[PDB]
Amino acid sequence: GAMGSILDPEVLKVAEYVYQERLSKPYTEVGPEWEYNHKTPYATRATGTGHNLQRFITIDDQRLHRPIHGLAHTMRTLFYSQLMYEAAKRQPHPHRCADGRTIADLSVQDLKKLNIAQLFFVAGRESEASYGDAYHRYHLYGAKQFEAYARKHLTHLFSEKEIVLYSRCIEDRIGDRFDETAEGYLIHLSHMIDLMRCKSPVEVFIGHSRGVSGIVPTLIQLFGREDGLDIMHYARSLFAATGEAVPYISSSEWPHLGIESDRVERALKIVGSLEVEGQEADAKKTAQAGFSVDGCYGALVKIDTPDWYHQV
Amino acid sequence: MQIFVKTLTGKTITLEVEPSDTIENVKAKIQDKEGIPPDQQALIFAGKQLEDGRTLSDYNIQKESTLHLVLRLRGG
Ligand SMILES: *CCS(=O)(=O)OC[C@H]1O[C@H](OCc2cn(*)nn2)[C@H](O)[C@@H]1O
Repeated sequence: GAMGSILDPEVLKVAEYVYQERLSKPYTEVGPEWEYNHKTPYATRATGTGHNLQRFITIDDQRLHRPIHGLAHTMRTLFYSQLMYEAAKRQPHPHRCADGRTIADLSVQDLKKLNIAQLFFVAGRESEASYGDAYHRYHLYGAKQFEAYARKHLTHLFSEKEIVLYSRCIEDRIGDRFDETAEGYLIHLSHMIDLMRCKSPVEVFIGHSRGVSGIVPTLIQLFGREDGLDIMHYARSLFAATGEAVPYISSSEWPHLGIESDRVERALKIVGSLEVEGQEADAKKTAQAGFSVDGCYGALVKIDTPDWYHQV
Repeated sequence: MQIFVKTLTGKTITLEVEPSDTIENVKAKIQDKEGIPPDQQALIFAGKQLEDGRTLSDYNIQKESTLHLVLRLRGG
């Protein structure tokens, strides 16, 4: 494999704007006035946890702000959607979204516009706050930032209809389903994949609830086990390329994580056995990927894809 | 008895003690080995973060269970 440069100059320019304007900036909903405890819900401005988590990390004396939802995270999702676009073309019966459409019904032009929307997806964030109000406020912020940029500078590219749809994709409005639109689905799948870098084996392989399938099981239902595992591996190699910690995987350990043998066996039958070693975060590559679009882009383009990415 | 505590990357520390201990207890134990303050420690089990007060018996932690440990780096 070896993906090479997939983003045209227009997309990179937009990445450059989003980095300058949003992703390079300090989180602002931080400090004592944004602490939270369930037992004193209205003691501060926060109505939930997470405002002061992981605001920045120090590398070679330089603060990298918003390391969990910064440039690298965002750029990674563009690479995921590219891979899954091809993956979808290999499926005889792709997943039908609530709009009646599938990933394979997107054109290359659609993919470009989708990628541009992905750049703003977490751009509205003002902290690592996790709870619903914060999540919804921050996605609305990212949606509005997208719209303000698109209406000034991209009207030769997006129709008004398309500005509305992509805005809604970013907004993630309450009542809208994960698979509301094919565009939305692909955006969310891409975000989902990236969570593997910071979740436990339970969320990734087993499901955080009897209802929810789990990240890798989800990739497998959509894409088959072979392509789904390849996608999984690809994402782990993007973690390592951008200097992020790669979690280990051990399917033999799954029965020892306090989950009902029921669900452990289920995941085993879907995923099969996996033993792969994790890897410590690398500060130098973290800096390379976090402080400029070229740094991040040049690290991602290099990484090998599955061979089917490249096939006709 | 023996349980394992692991970072997401697989760095594993093996612990001795008992169902009787609380999670705050086990976090203090991790402190004494590796020197990590409990306030920075999130222990996971069944993909859900554990609260300091409850015992290992409550989350049914037994022989050779794996708990996961992430370090809350507050923004520093
Ligand atoms: C990969 C998870 S994330 O980056 O989306 O973070 C969201 C999540 O982070 C917090 O948990 C992390 C953790 C576990 N133990 N100590 N910190 C919250 O659960 C939040 O929803």
